[PDB]
Amino acid sequence: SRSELIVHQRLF
Repeated sequence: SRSELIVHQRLF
């Protein structure tokens, strides 16, 4: 869940 945000937040 919201794993797409943490993904972008971790990358960016």
